[PDB]
Amino acid sequence: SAMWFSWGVLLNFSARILGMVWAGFAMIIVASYTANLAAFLVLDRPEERITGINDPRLRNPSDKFIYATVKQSSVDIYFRRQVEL
Amino acid sequence: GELFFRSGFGIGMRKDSPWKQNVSLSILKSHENGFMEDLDKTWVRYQEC
Amino acid sequence: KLVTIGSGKVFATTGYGIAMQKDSHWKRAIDLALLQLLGDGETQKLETVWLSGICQNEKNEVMSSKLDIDNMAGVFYMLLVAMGLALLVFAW
Amino acid sequence: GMMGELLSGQADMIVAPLTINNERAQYIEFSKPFKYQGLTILVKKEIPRS
Ligand SMILES: *[C@@H]1O[C@H](CO)[C@@H](O[C@@H]2O[C@H](CO)[C@@H](O)[C@H](O)[C@H]2NC(C)=O)[C@H](O)[C@H]1NC(C)=O
Repeated sequence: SAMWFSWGVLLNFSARILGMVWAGFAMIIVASYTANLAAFLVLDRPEERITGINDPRLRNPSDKFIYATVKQSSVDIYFRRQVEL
Repeated sequence: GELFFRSGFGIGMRKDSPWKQNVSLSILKSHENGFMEDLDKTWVRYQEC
Repeated sequence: KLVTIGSGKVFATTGYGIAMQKDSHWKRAIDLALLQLLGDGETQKLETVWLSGICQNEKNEVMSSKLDIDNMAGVFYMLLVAMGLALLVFAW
Repeated sequence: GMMGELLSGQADMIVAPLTINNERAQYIEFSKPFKYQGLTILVKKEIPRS
């Protein structure tokens, strides 16, 4: 009867009015969930690693960031000679 | 919202003068309590929008 | 996951100083040199080198804790309105 | 200006938003700063408006 219509209202006397206002509620909640998820999958983006050599993570070593170069190379000399590195 | 060359407003006087130390101490005391905050509320933080 | 209340905007707003013995003759030269360093931007370089945390202040918009008070309030509003309409139909 | 008036003896104290810097400190002595603030840029909201 009208029970299935309820389930289907989302897609398809005063009982029809109540069904209409309930369908409006259904549409508004679906739009709300859509906007929520759209903001969800946009805002989450971990850039973390900064392209810079001036990144604070590189300047301050920590357990979660491990970085190194080839031993006994030009990079080793370059990092050795500068006292601020 | 940017800022550069952060500096301060102080009170100028001549070379070594009797009022220097007490002026500095009074300013520090006013900073310690809320007097400078009261002045900021009265003159700077009163906005119309 | 740590943030400060605003940014130190209603508080004592003092500064770090170099303590010296009273009547020391180093005070004039030290204050002049500190003012020169502050004006030249070397102090800003030091702040960049040392007082710099993860990226910037990391506003990061909404990291977590989704807020949807408008949606639930509207939900309850519609349910109450519907039940009131049903009660009005009962009245007739 | 105010620096010249103070140094010439016309005044005994400058009670004004006078910025502390090394150029002025070589000739006069400032108190501890009663305000902390930097330089900034003033503009308008859009060409006419949003
Ligand atoms: C600066 O403030 C100090 C506060 O200690 C003043 O020193 C006192 O001055 C009164 C003047 O009547 C004397 O009776 C006290 O014996 C002083 N005490 C000390 C510890 O010095 C000082 O006079 C003030 N200077 C100026 C120029 O106002």
